Amino acid sequence: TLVEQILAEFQLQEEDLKKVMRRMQKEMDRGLRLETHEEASVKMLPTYVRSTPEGSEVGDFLSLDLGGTNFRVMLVKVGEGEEGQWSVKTKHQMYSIPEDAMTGTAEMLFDYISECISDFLDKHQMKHKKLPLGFTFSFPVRHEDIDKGILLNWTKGFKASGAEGNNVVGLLRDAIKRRGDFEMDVVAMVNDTVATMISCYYEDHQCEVGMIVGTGCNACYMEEMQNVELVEGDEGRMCVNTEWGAFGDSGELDEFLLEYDRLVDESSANPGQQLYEKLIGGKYMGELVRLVLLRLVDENLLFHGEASEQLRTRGAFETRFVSQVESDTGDRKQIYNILSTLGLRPSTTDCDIVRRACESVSTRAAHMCSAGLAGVINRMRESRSEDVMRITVGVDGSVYKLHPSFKERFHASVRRLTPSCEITFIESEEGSGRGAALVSAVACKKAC
Ligand SMILES: Cc1csc(NC(=O)c2nc(Sc3nncn3C)ccc2Sc2ccc(F)cc2)n1
Ligand SMILES: OC[C@H]1O[C@H](O)[C@H](O)[C@@H](O)[C@@H]1O
Ligand code: NA
Repeated sequence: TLVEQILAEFQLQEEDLKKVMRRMQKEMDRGLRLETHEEASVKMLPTYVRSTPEGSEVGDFLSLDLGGTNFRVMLVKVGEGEEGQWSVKTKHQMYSIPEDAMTGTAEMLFDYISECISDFLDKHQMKHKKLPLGFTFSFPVRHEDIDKGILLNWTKGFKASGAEGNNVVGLLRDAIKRRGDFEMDVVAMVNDTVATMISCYYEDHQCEVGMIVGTGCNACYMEEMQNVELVEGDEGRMCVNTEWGAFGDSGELDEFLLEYDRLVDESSANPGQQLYEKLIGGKYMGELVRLVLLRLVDENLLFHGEASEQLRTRGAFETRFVSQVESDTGDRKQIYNILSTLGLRPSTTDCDIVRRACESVSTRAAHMCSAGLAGVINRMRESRSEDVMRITVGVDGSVYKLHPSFKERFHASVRRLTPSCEITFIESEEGSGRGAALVSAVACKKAC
């Protein structure tokens, strides 16, 4: 109970979720209107991907995915299916980004990318060949069009200098021609939320929302063009990138924030930014548990009040440990091994307490996230006039997919928040690469 009292600070009651949900909805309305879009914590970024596309090129596309710790390059075949296009990933390669490539400059970093792009084409006897390129770029962009937008700021710990405020598709077309080697048509830059959503479209036309819960956390959804005030027009729909990670940056979550959150935030690459994402994202989840653990050792409640050197270092409680702790079957061997690897020697009760600390943090992430998506879905409910709104959500990300109970918890809570909606969840297969291509495919019918 001294332990359980510390942990019970993580609880959220239903009315707390409803409050977060309504505030999210308010913020979303603000980012859409011209008079408030600029100060809005929830950016609601038009993406220029639009409804009833009809008219796709077929064949082969190059997909890049940048936003993970590791950059990826892959080849995707789009072709012709019934009432839409099929797609399949055929070749792939993943590339690490070195400490020096990151902390450098954007043009530096975008060379490293073009390098990897050459590297990849060499290995597949394709360097001669010229294909449309799908770019999945998982960071907030203000788009002018489907193939043009400026990065607003880096998130999830990225930090290349001289990239913020510049045209990303610009930065890439540049560096692909400090190469001469190869030439791609850069037909479409998308967010990873948008890509996952599109990657599920062929199998389910009701998929109108894309969610990521991985390193970072965010969603996009199909919005009515009359509500998209930042894009001229009233006919049809356009996907909006909510960028809901930055919910709380105007102080909307201040009553919920705990000490561990103010610490994670204060020592992050982006102090004061991405507050909501910091409650949920796998970049921050293990760190939260760490701090909760260090709190517990300080009150002398855990490890006899003695912490290891690993435990006292940032980043050392990896999010994947949280998830592995919660897969422990009851014998404590997974917990013991993780803690032992961290230079600790837990007792039976130290183990049980580490488990509970993990559950506390990841259950609050599930619930917080559930209110976000209930916000998006109930907002869209207003513009639908069926008895039950049947909607499909495409989802990706290792927190959602692999944490043993995250998705169950998430599902039940979202359902509780969204009466008269019947929500179907699809886990995306090669969301990023196959969705970037599918959209490239469609934007080709115009820019080719
Ligand atoms: C201006 C512009 C450039 S690309 C673009 N739109 C797309 O590429 C696109 N958009 C949607 S919007 C939507 N409507 N209801 C729900 N969803 C999500 C849906 C699909 C696609 S591609 C596709 C098409 C068919 C298929 F089987 C698989 C992928 N507009
Ligand atoms: O990768 C998931 C998300 O992480 C961060 O929130 C980014 O700002 C966003 O653009 C992306 O969708
Ligand atoms: Na509009």
